[PDB]
Amino acid sequence: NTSVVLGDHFQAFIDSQVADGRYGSASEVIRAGLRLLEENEAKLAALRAALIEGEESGFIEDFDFDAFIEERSRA
Amino acid sequence: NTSVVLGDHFQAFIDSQVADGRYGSASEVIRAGLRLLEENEAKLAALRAALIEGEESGFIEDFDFDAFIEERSR
Amino acid sequence: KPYRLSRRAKADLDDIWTYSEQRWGVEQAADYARELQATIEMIAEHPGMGQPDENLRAGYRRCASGSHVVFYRVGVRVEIIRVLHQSMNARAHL
Amino acid sequence: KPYRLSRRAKADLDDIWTYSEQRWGVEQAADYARELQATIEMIAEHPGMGQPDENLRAGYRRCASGSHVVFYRVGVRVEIIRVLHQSMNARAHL
Repeated sequence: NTSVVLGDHFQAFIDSQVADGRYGSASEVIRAGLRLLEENEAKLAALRAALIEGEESGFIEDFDFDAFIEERSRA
Repeated sequence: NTSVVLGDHFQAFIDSQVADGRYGSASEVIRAGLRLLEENEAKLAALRAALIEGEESGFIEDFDFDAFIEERSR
Repeated sequence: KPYRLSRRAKADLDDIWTYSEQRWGVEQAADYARELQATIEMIAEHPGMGQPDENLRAGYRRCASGSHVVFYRVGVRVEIIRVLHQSMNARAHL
Repeated sequence: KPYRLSRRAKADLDDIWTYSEQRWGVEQAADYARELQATIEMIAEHPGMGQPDENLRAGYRRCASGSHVVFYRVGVRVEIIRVLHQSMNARAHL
């Protein structure tokens, strides 16, 4: 059960959320924010790793897209 | 100067985030998430509006793309 | 192969043509308009292929194209509602 | 005209084809693929049009197609790195 300094802006933003029916409490709103923070932080690492892998995969230089489609359709 | 209960989970995420180079404290993390949540709520309002606006602007039935493309670039 | 086109969405194409034409020239503006054409002609051919975004707005699906995103619904036919820059994307709440 | 194409990226088309063919049949699988083809062929032509994501990774541009996003950079020619689902997208920090 933690203690946090929020300024007026978010003081108020939390209340616009909780007086509306979005969330039942301050704590629930902050959890919602954190969740999005965590989700993005993790999509973001996933993305960079995915791109590195692409870089390390090496290259095809002459790609025949018409034939990729042919062959995939044949299968 | 508020007061809240997180998950064990979010408590630890905050802990790790703070102990990476990422933020200087739990409050800064909490606000980062709040900034995200607010932003996302604004964009959603804008997007729904852009869409309502489309719904309410009328409709073309016989759009010729090819002719549109020529027109804009004769 | 028909589809309904909202007039705001036609203004979307126009705004888009202007921007890209101003930024890159007519050859390029016209080719981008063509990517957009193809996206929309495929949305029409196969409407079920756009990712629904039912939490955004009931009945709505999207199909992105280049830097843009075609948002549509289907009534008696596919109706193209908007064509919006991808920086407008937002995470719909369940 | 010419671009390079990472093996992983090619594994991406393969997986894209698999899901599509399974969800919708070969016709539709083939249609969606030509769209990826067109997106890519246009990146090759007009490399500068892709939106940069320099905070994501140095030298990178993204260009969307359907439900997917093409990630590329340009060295001595255009390099297609990954073709990933839009569900992968994330805001990069400055």
